[PDB]
Amino acid sequence: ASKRALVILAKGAEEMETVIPVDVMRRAGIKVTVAGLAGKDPVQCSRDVVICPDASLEDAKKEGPYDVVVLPGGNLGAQNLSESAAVKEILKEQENRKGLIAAICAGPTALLAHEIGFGSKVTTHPLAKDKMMNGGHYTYSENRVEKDGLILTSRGPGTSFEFALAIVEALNGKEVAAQVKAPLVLKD
Amino acid sequence: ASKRALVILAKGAEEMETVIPVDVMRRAGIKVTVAGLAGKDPVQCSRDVVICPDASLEDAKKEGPYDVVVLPGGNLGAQNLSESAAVKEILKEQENRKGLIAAICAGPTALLAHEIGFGSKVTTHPLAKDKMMNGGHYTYSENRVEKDGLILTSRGPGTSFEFALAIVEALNGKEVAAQVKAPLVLKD
Repeated sequence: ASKRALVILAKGAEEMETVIPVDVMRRAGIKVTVAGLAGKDPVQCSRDVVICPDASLEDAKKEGPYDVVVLPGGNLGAQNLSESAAVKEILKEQENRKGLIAAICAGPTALLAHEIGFGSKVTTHPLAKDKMMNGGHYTYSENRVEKDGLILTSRGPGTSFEFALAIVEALNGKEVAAQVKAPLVLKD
Repeated sequence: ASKRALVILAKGAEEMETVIPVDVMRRAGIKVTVAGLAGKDPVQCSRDVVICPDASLEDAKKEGPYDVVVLPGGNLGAQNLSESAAVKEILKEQENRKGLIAAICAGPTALLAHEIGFGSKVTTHPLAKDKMMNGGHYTYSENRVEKDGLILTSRGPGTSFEFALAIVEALNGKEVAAQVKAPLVLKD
């Protein structure tokens, strides 16, 4: 009866955008797998924080399905996600089964690369707008968190808490999100 | 001409409270050392995120001095900090040379254990108030970030960004803090 989340962690990911959702989601009782794109080895994030993944993406792929697939940002991390065929397969499968896909900051640009969710309203970091909108395949929003159908996006490191709580609310409901939020000492 | 920060990372630390200041401080151009209390080996944080430190605390101690010493929270992490004699020595030395000491959430309780900064105004997580105030050695504040002399404290994971930016402002000035803040997409 336990919901499952997959967080895909590539070299150059924004480490704040990785840790905050993982932590919050685990506070909500979600089983999170931090899966390394290139293998089980430690991953050097954008600001040189080094994180050990829980599993390789190859192994984690075999223990699906997941109720949410989470794509952190960071410019080089998103580029590594956008180039990976394994990511493409994971995302395409998640879309077909109508599971949730969540991406923050530069992360949403991997959706474009992999032709995921065309027609949806999305947001990105302001600096990633032009790239996400190449071709006019999505509609852009400036909301800090945006959710259209099964596609949940958010704008940057400073929206990381709102993004994570939106995942909790989608998976476990508003009451659980409100319970996990109170001890965090968020402003609004 | 480069400012230096020491972040002390113990088993059970709040990983969000660790990564957010490290990342922000490095965006501000500060040289940060993430030093592991028990050695160079990877550290299992409170929500099972595993971080590789930059150095052991023993090695990092020898490459001082630091313009700020940073104590993350998490209940078990703060307890490990409060029990460590190496922490006591580092903190006592930082106080004597009038350098900045920054602690968030449960972290401030290590100050009490090590008899650091008595008489100062401090804040903690609400759940750590009674412990911090045993003896009446400090004055309590409910401000989200509190700074009294060389002691900077903050309340919880959701104040992590304000706490980090206050460190930047103290070390590098208000203009640098404002420049690092804008790309983060914080609300206020």
